[PDB]
Amino acid sequence: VHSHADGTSYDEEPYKIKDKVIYSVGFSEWNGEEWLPHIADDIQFELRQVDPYY
Amino acid sequence: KFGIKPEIHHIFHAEPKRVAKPIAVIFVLIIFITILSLIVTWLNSCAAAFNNIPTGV
Ligand SMILES: *[C@@H]1O[C@H](CO)[C@@H](O[C@@H]2O[C@H](CO)[C@@H](O[C@@H]3O[C@H](CO[C@@H]4O[C@H](CO)[C@@H](O)[C@H](O)[C@@H]4O)[C@@H](O)[C@H](O)[C@@H]3O[C@@H]3O[C@H](CO)[C@@H](O)[C@H](O)[C@@H]3O[C@@H]3O[C@H](CO)[C@@H](O)[C@H](O)[C@@H]3O[C@@H]3O[C@H](CO)[C@@H](O)[C@H](O)[C@@H]3O)[C@H](O)[C@H]2NC(C)=O)[C@H](O)[C@H]1NC(C)=O
Repeated sequence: VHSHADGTSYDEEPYKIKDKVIYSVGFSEWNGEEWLPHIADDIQFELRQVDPYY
Repeated sequence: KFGIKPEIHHIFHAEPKRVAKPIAVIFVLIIFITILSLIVTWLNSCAAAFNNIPTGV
């Protein structure tokens, strides 16, 4: 998901030229029997148009 | 081709420069002098001589 810094979602207030957003994701790993949490030190986020910006 | 890649950031632009407020108070004071000079100069001479007052119906 991604949203404003506050509770309001993107749909209710579409983004201006500059302000504060956040971004979150979640992972899971299967060892044969159950799904367990997967812990990895590095993952990365990219905000690109045609050329990475962030 | 499959290692880690270095994190980067963005570089904004500087805002336009505002002027310090202890000058603008002086100039709005000067304007407030000049307008009262205008009203005093109208009431001094023969210009604002209220003599055709339209009383009646
Ligand atoms: C009309 O349509 C045109 C075509 O669709 C639009 O043109 C495009 O514009 C964009 C930007 O306006 C151009 O991107 C440029 O590319 C230049 C060129 O570099 C060279 O590129 C060739 C390929 O063309 C490549 O083979 C060479 O090796 C060489 O790199 C580049 O110098 C610019 O900096 C930018 O490139 C990147 O920009 C993005 C973010 O903008 C980053 O992902 C990337 O790292 C890179 O550099 C950044 O520079 C930023 C400021 O310049 C800075 O904020 C970033 O931090 C970043 O890295 C910096 O690097 C400097 C010095 O290296 C350091 O001091 C600093 O600390 C930091 O490390 C694009 O190429 C162009 N396309 C074409 C086809 O020409 C046009 O915009 C549009 N007109 C409009 C919209 O009016």
